Amino acid sequence: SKRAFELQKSAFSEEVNIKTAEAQLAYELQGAREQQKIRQEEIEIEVVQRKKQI
Amino acid sequence: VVERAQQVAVQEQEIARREKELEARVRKPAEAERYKLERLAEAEKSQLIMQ
Repeated sequence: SKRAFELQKSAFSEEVNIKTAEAQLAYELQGAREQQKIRQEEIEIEVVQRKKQI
Repeated sequence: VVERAQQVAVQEQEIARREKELEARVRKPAEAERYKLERLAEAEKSQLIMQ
């Protein structure tokens, strides 16, 4: 009985840990995805500036 | 990749900025110096001939 319980508990812990591990790093994934556009505009700043430095 | 793909546009504006600035700071001073040399040489010839 102890073996059956431990096997089932470890099996459940497998996917619960998988889902958690996705959960923490979804934040970083979306953060980088947004930083793409953030830096795009932060660098378009001086593009616009140098356009009229002409 | 986004950073570099916009730094290329920064340099695309920089090439024309360098065009204008280099023209102003090199070509026009060269023309002015050539005119100055022409006029001073003409004056020196005019003085030397009649002396």
